[PDB]
Amino acid sequence: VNIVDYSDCFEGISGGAIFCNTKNKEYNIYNKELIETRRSPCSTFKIVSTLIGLEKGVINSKESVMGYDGTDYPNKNWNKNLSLEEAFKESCVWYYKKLINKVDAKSVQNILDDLKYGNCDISEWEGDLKNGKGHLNGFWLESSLQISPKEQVQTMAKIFEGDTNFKKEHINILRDIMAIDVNDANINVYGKTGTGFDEKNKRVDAWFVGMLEREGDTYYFAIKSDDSNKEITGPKVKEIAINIIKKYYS
Repeated sequence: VNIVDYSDCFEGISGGAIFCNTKNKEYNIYNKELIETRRSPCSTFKIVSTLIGLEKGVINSKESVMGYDGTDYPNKNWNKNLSLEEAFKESCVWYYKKLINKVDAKSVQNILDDLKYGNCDISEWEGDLKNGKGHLNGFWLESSLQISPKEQVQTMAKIFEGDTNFKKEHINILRDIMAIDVNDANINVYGKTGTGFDEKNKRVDAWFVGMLEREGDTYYFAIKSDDSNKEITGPKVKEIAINIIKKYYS
């Protein structure tokens, strides 16, 4: 466990990072207090909800659709019968809400328990209704479910090292749709952004969680900001993540 200083890559934004290589057991932690603090996963939960949907047969491949019903949304790309791959990359809330509402709560509880997914608290199934957004809400979006960046990395490692009961076929679908282009062919990077605002504490929950493959070595990582500046989003934290990978993990 090495405490490290990635602050140069954060360009003044408050946050932390954790990278874990489970082969040579090298934990690199920037801002240990924050890395151990549970927060809403926001859309990083789509990593797990995709696997839940595949395991339960709600979806079956990266092409699978969820029966778009014509509802009007301000994001162009939500207004179509999008595939799993596109809904994951667009972070399309209606697709994933419809997916998860086909699954019984006990099945989800037991999967989260098996994964040790933070507090595993799905008690507020419908989510943070006081924000007025109605059905565009759920337990994973600034609501009851909370997970620390360290626990995110431990969950990622368990899934992608093959240490869960999820089918290998389903793990590979997730790897496919998580792959990101970083303009460096010598590393493979996979991940998912998440964006929320913690109204109680007036801080963002801005996430990028995933893994890095570089010549035999694999690092599982979680980058997280808790800045008070509302402009700090998941996509901004992903930029920070990519700069850390290029500086320190090349």
